[PDB]
Amino acid sequence: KLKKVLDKLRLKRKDISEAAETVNKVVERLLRRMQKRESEFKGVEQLNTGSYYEHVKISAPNEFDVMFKLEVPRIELQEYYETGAFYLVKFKRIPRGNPLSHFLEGEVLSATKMLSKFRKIIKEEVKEIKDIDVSVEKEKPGSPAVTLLIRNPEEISVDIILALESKGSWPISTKEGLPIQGWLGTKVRTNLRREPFYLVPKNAKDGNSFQGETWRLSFSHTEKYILNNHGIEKTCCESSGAKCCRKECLKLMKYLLEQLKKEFQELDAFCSYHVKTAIFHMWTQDPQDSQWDPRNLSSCFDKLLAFFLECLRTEKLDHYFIPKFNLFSQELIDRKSKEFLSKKIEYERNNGFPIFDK
Amino acid sequence: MPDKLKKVLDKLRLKRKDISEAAETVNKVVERLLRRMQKRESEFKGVEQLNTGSYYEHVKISAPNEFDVMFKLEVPRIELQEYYETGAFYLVKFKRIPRGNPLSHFLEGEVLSATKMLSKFRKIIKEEVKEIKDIDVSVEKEKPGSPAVTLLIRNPEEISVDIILALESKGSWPISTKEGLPIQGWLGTKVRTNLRREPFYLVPKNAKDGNSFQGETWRLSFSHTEKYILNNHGIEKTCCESSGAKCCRKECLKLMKYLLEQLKKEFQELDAFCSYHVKTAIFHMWTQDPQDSQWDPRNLSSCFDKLLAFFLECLRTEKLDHYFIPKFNLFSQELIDRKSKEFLSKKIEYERNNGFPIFDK
DNA sequence: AAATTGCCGAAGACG
DNA sequence: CGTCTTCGGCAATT
DNA sequence: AAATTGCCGAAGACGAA
DNA sequence: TTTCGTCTTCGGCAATT
Ligand SMILES: [Zn+2]
Ligand SMILES: [Zn+2]
Repeated sequence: KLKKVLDKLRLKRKDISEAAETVNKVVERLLRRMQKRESEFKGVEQLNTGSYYEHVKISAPNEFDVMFKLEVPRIELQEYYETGAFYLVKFKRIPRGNPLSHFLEGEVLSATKMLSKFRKIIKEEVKEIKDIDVSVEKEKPGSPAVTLLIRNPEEISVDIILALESKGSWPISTKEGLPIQGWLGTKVRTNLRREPFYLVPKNAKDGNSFQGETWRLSFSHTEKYILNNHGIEKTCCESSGAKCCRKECLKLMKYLLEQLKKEFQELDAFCSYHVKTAIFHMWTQDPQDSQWDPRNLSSCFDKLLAFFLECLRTEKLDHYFIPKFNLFSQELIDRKSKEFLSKKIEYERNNGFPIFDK
Repeated sequence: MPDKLKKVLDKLRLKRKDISEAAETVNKVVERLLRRMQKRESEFKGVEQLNTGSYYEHVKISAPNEFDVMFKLEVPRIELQEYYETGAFYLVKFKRIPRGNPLSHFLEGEVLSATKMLSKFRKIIKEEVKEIKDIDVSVEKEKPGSPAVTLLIRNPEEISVDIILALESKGSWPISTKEGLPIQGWLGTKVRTNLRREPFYLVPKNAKDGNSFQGETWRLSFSHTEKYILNNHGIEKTCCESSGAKCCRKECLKLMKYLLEQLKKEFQELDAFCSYHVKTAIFHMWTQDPQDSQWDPRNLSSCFDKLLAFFLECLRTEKLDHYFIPKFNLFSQELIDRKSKEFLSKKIEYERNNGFPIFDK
């Protein structure tokens, strides 16, 4: 039953091959143009992130996320006051010249000014691409990305994400996040927290104070690693180990939310990251690979469903990396909307998931 | 018995006071030697340090009185030539220009002389040790088969420090290792692949039995990989971590090392055997029995017994494959006479059959 | 660049 | 069995 | 130095017993 | 049936030229 849904969601190699060929061509051209053109972004490097690169993209390979990350030495973060997720970026005392000086709006780094120049560079190179049908999508509120729309002829979206990279210890709001000690272990946690951290523009258009200078933490790199290294046993899903159903449960939950969001505008405020965050908590709660045996896919999916519903009921879904940041706060999603989603999930759960049959 | 093995482990356990005092002195001497070699105008200026062996693996028993340290020198653009299909032994040649590389005076042909390099390495170390006035330390006379310059420190307690000369190469490992490191069902394929992307090391064979190419033969060293495995030894990521379960893998290795050490002290016919034979055997046993549950501390006696049984079968069949170089038989007739292996079998059998009287000190 | 700095896991020491 | 402590390893940073 | 090279893990494609 | 084994391609990483 769920097995057939998973077969339907599984990507086809031909599609993957055709999509990746084009995406890689465009992205490499844009990355290299950025690295060579005289600008503040000369030093960008690429990190592929998101569902496709985590092997959990469903149905079609038509969405690609790519970070163009820029190391920014000697920064000092100022927490956007209550929120452990949002920050203003200031600079420690400079030796002989900050090359991001043109982007300073006060003492603070302007995400809006940096993004405008970044966007300008991408657009000017995209105009020169004559061998692929690609355009830059008009800027969207709340997005840290320059989005490309490719017609291959099939529609493919590529989010080029501007990120600042900082190699120091992670912000203190993350100190009690990443609770993987009983699952992936303390060596893994310590190693993950020695990798850099990333800030991307919040880019909200709400007109709130500091809107052009507010940055958001991103842990897409850590999430990617975890998805590829997700078992308590080192051999989980490897060629000399046992397959688990962890990723399959995530695919199913994303599909459920995707189908619901398709026909209910009441669910605009919900997104796949809510589901991803929920399953990370579930992987922490149930760390043993044997709790994710393929033979128990049905019960595993139901357990995840129950957990998500309880998050909705209690209006609490802690960010996995920033515990004090509630993705289900009233301020973020109205109490009315969570109740709506609960009802819908409860329906599908109690009626054999009809929405899975399109 | 369970009681005796527990008491033996208690006795073998190092004391923190002893550790602190030994490390303090060792660290001072090694740092001084490393900096001297890096600061001076010598062929060895780029050396970097890697601590290895039992102490740094947390399996040194009884006293913190033996320290191994590699001074590793990167050698870009070399070509290896396997010496007599041994798989463990190599001649080293240089690819090309600029021919203003160091080590040019170490060539005995197009072939890098281990003996010439080791002599200069030893000469530099000896000169600096002569200037050490705050610690009682001397350089031990060269020993056959050693890749190390050995220091003897009196702290006042005797401490030996092996300073090992190693060449570092960052390319893929020699082909003789291709089917070695059989950890795929235990530590896994990502771990194996990542470990085989670390550099490989060559150290002087430094034999003195007069064979051809004696001064130019190098042998592969996997001490860095072994150290990693010892600190990362569980099928579960949480093995022996603060939020995981303690296993008895290292404790079994301690017991077997102690057994061999005690037998070696009273029987000189066991001269051919060494702790590496024990280490190699247990790496195989960890591959054979990969589950952390197969190394539960409550089953210490049975775990030690299975390792003994496995070692005895290696002895009987005269075959103990190098864990990293499968075709290299540590228990071959050429390396260890048949009579010596039969003698050790009888002794281990006797100890096992009698509940380890030799452990009664 | 050398070498100080910060962190935290491993395992001995201590209620 | 828990919690404290010190040594070691790694790399960001000055 | 920027970018080719080489490896091999993850997982899709597919025939077999 | 479900699922090995085999073959395959795409991507991550870094040593190298
Ligand atoms: Zn798995
Ligand atoms: Zn363990």
